[PDB]
Amino acid sequence: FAKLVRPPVQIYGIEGRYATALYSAASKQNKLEQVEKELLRVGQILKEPKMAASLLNPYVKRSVKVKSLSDMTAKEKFSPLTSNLINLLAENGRLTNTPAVISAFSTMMSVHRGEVPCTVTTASALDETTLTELKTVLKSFLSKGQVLKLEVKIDPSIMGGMIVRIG
Amino acid sequence: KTGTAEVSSILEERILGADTSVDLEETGRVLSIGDGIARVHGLRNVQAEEMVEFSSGLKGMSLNLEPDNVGVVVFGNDKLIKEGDIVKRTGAIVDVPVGEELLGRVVDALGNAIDGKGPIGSKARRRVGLKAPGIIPRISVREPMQTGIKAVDSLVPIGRGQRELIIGDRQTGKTSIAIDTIINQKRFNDGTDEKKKLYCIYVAIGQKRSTVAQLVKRLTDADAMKYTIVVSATASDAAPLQYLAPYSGCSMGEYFRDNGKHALIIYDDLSKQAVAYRQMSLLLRRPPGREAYPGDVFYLHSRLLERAAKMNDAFGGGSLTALPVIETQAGDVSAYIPTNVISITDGQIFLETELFYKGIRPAINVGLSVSRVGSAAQTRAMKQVAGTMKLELAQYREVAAFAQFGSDLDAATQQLLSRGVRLTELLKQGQYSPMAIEEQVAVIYAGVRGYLDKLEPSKITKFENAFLSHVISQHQALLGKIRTDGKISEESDAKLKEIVTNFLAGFEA
Amino acid sequence: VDLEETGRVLSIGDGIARVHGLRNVQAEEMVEFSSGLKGMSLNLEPDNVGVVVFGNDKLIKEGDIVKRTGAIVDVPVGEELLGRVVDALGNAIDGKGPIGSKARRRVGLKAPGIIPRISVREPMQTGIKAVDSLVPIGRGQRELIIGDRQTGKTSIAIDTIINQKRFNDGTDEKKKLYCIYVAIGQKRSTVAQLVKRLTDADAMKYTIVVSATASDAAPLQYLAPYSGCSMGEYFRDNGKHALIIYDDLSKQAVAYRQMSLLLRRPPGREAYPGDVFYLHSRLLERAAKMNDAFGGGSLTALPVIETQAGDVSAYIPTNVISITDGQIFLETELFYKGIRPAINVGLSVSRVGSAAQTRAMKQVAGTMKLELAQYREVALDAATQQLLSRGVRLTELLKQGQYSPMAIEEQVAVIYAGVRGYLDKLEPSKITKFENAFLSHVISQHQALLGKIRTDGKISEESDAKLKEIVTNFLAGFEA
Amino acid sequence: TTGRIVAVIGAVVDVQFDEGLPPILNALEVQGRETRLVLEVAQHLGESTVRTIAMDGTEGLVRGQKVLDSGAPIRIPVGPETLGRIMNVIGEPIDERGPIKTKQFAAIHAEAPEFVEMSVEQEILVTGIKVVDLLAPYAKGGKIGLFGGAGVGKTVLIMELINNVAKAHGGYSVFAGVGERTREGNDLYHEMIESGVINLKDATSKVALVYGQMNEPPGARARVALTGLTVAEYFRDQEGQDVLLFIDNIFRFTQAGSEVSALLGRIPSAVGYQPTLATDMGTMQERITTTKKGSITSVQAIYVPADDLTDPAPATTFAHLDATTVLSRAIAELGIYPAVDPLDSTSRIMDPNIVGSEHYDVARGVQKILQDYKSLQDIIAILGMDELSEEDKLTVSRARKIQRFLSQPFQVAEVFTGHLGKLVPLKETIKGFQQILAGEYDHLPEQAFYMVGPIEEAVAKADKLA
Repeated sequence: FAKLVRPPVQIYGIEGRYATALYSAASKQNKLEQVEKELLRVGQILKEPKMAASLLNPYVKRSVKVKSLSDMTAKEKFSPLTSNLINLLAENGRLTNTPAVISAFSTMMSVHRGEVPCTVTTASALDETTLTELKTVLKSFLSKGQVLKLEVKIDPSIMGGMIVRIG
Repeated sequence: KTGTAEVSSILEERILGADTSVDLEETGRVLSIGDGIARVHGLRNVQAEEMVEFSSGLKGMSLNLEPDNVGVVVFGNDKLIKEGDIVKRTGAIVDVPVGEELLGRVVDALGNAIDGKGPIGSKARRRVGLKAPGIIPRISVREPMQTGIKAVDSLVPIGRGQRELIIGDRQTGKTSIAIDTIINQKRFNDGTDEKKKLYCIYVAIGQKRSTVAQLVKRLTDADAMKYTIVVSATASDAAPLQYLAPYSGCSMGEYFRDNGKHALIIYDDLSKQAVAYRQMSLLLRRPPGREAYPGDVFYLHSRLLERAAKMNDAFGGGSLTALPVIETQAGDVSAYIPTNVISITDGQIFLETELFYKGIRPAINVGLSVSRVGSAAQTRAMKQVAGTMKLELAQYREVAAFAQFGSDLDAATQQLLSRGVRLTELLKQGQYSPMAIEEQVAVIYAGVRGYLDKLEPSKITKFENAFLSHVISQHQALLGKIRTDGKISEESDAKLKEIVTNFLAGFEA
Repeated sequence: VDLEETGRVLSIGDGIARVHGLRNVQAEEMVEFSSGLKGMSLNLEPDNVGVVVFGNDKLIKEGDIVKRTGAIVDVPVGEELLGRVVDALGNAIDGKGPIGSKARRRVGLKAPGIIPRISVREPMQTGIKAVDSLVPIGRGQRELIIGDRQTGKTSIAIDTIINQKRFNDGTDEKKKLYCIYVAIGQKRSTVAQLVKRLTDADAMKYTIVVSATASDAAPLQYLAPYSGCSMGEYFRDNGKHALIIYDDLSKQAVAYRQMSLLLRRPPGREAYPGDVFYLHSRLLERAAKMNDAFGGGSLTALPVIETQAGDVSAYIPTNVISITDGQIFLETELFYKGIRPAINVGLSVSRVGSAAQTRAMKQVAGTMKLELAQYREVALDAATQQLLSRGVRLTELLKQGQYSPMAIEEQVAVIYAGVRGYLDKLEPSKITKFENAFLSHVISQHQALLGKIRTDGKISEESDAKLKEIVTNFLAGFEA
Repeated sequence: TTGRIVAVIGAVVDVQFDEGLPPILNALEVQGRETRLVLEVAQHLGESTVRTIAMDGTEGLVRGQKVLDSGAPIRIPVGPETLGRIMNVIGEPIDERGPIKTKQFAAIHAEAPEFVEMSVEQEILVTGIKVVDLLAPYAKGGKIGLFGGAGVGKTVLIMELINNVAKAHGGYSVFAGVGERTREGNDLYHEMIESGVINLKDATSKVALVYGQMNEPPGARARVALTGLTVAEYFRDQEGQDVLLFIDNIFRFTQAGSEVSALLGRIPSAVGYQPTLATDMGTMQERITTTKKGSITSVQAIYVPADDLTDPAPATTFAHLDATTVLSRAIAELGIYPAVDPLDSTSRIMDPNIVGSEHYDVARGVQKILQDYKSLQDIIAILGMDELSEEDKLTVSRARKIQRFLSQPFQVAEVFTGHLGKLVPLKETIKGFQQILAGEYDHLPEQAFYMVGPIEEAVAKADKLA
């Protein structure tokens, strides 16, 4: 078919199946971020009880719901694909899935471009860098607190077991 | 969801609003193909049961019209297809070309003469989607049809329109039997026996081509092929194709029936089909049930088989006579598919290896061989001697039961055995043994009047040939007559007898 | 709007209502549907409620409002079901209007405690010699009636029930056994005759018939026993002795499995779900012979199992087997022979039957049982030929056909005779004949004695001499 | 409401109904459907989708199609004008004698009488087959389960029974050919018409024919059963008329049900066997009985799937039985017509009371003889035999003789047999066996008992042997 633009982050299926649609869609025309953000915006235009109340509720039993949220709410400026892909997820119920689809996306211009090292000493602050072991020390000026959430406690752990480990 | 359609070429545009494709309703893009089940995306307006055509020239049929896709049974092999592929409807369900320019053909069931003529394709097609006739449309099986196999024609004498199970093991001459009949039909078909203008349909289910090849060669040889379609789904096949074959035939034969003519279908065999189909179901996931078979393997067949019938007048009275075949394994009958078939079939023909070892080809378990139909399937000629004979054999066998303490216990029983044995000699038949009724009754006659019972068993056979050549030679008159009177007429009998006695005298001495 | 106590029928299979909402419903709540049906919010799914529909619909169409009733099920329980044919909801398909039962009690209540419970010591009798004899039986007790079809099976239960007539209609407070016949999947007809029969037989006044006929919706059919159970405890705990005959659990199980499967709550062995032992176990554990706190009362369980070709290896039977305190195994051949009892004795079992029954019977029975063994065993010796003679005599003697229950004393009496070989001095056909005559003879005369024997709870030696003499007189004196 | 075919995956037609839906069971007519293709809503599949069953052929159907709910379940003609009619599931004369213009239509779900509503008592009818009466006597309303092989003469036997009975008994009949062999209906037709059981001179007969042939979609075959069921209740209650209900084959009904269940993407239990196997039956069986207003006596053919009876289906079946005739194939094979099993060709409803106490006793004795005799068979089978003891040998013979005597010729299959059938007066039977019990046929051999009527004729026959 149309060869597909599978630039990871993404999630590979799992509304990576979705995401990757827009990893080829947004991507072509490079509304990648344009739309990446449409979604962000959208999200919370959702997250009020449009969201519970009919949005993820069908009690009407989605059938008319999907034929009224295609048009009462999907009715927006967020629409080059944005509402249309909504209008795709809708029937296809993946509305309940959306945070994750967005997530999947958003991890793209926002974090595709991220960071990740995680040893037992690390637990990266994931800052957005295309290169490595650099920023990774700037971190030491970052270094000034935590329970060693981003990067680790190496105390109870490393070491603490060790005495045990000998006996 | 179904990660299919989450194909981001698929999705990737519904999103966009950049969609519009193959048709996805009258054509589809193969969502996945695997398993000969081409999930073909789209296909909405898609006809049910529709034959589609693949972008491979392979045909498929739209089995499950799922709202998204079609589980499409593939008429080819999917090494010859791939994902995404566009399947365009043919719009139509299966019909198979049907007519008459098939008599003289070995085709694949796709109606392409694999013989090597290529399709001498029928102008017309006739629905495989066609169903069985009604009650009223039918008017009883009465029209005999005799195989030229004395035993058969007598004891499970054969009507027409019928559905009678041929059951027996690994080419226990089974096929041999089928041939002797086929050759036998020749004379009627060489007659212009319009009542017995029996177009033979050989559904070959699963036979590897070489098996077919001798056989067809045989048919060719029997030249019987001339009134014969050989619907051929060989071992090399996709499964549905073997599956399809009967149904195909089914469209075709009912046409003869309904055009007054007489069609004969040999389904050889539904055992393989059933397996295949079941399998097909199973491959389709689509249930199993008992013996792993989907329950509607019955429906499948039942429905298939109701389509063979002996018709009323509207249909020219004709027939589509079914001689279905199931090849037994150890007479396995609670063998679900056998169970079924039995209840459907209007008698069944048991074949037995022992008899076969005995040389008795044909190898029949007579006791079980039954024509539930029975009397309707005969001719008086036969009725007059066969009635007694069958019966006499019944006893003989009963007493073959009771033959081992001395059978010289009462005369009768010794006799029954002697007599029986004589008849036994008669009922074994060579390979390639079509026969004429008058001989058959003649030969029977001899025995049932015990003349052969006054003869050594070895010579019975010997007589039989001789007797045949004798009557053929002289009493051609008479043979003409038994045929003429259509029965053994008392006169013909007297001449016959007289012949017998003399002949017998000549034969024995 | 409650989609948290009420739901809209999301989908309804045809008996499993997937109901959108209901949440706030508590687990295993009876709900009531907008088809007027009842349901149980059995499966609290994280989304919807699998509500087993306690009803028959085509009333339901989706969206139907499913309402809480807000209650975990109880059933009316009482003591007024005696003389009543009921359905499990507590409605009374007897068409005697509605029942007198009125207290309600969770069928969901469980197994008595050990101390609350008090071991069997309490006899249990059927008027069927073979049973009472050869099963030594107490009340509280589970004993499986196992056999295929009323083949007298059902008869069996009846003769017992009928037998209780003399006791319940006797002032045998202790032998005032409330009979609970949970009729599970039985044709209405069967029941009809039955009902009639029992009624004619009137054990029925002291009897509940819980009737879940063949048609009846499966959870109901399923439910009925539990219902019955609650009701029988009602007596039990209330000093009294109820007898529940669970008739039959095979059908219950089936229904139940089916139910499970429809809930797509898995099968198990033989396609039957895993808890199914447990099913009964919990049920039957709720049956008991109590201590004194419960007035010593009992709920005697005669569960019934219908085998399919006597196949018991069968997971569910095995299950049940492993629970029961024995079984009454029935064998066809003897039935078929006309021998009623038809039993396979070997297969009928009481692991330790004797610890809750009666000296009278015991005194003759132990030894007898043994003789029969010997008699039976041997697949001429004067001995053995004798055993055979005896045995055959005794066969007649234990032969009481269908429609034959009795006061015990009558039974012990005749048994005594047989154990004295008195009967061996008779042609076997005439044992039966004799027995009839004899019986009316002692009934006539030695009703005195029988009254006494019944009185002593045992057979007195003294009575024996009188009896011997009686018997002999009758014997001799009607030996022809 | 109108729905759209959203899926036809096979004949499970999922229709999403769009002007709402009615409840389940409501029969839908598919719009655009050539003939009236009724889909019966089977499930509310939810989401205003129903899983429905097509009972017609679905070939060539454009999916996405529009179905218009017929707004109720299927209703079919009722009233006497149906006797001498072959109706298909959907009424529709497959007698094809033109319409059956009836005044009543009925939705095929008929119901069961509450306890109080049904005559709670039985009868004793009889049949004139030695074997039958003796071992399984008759009654009315009673559903008899008949096992064995059609056209062994299982099927024939049914007919023969009909043959005497419908005629003789007034109280109407239903014949349900469920997955009927069309052909068998045809022949039979010419015969019935002929026979004047079916009268066509009068649309009625005494008997209505329902054929729901094999070639129909299972849904249809499955459902043709309710249809017939509905009718008999009509005849009973409404018409008084005490139906004899021939079911051939309830197993074939069942099969259609199971097959369906599967497709219904349900869990059809062990062996594939439908979850609901029982409920289908219960609900059905209870729609049969002697109500106060009559009796629908069932003659229920059950052909045995894979020929096993330990098979749950027959297990179920048993629950509703009133008499069962289990033909023995062994016996049938032994060249015995009737093909009986003498161990569950039964009636619980044989009692000394129900039949003669004698009848019964004689029977018990007989039942015994056979029962014991079988026991010997195994032994004999291994070991030759002769030293068991002679009395037994006598019983053995007697049993065999009895066997042979139970073999009772049949006229309808005289055509085959050459044996003139015999329907036997009760006494001759009772006597028959009693005589045998008296063991009088000393000298007389086994085969002297084969295929006779009254016992004398067997005695006679020994003589004929001589």
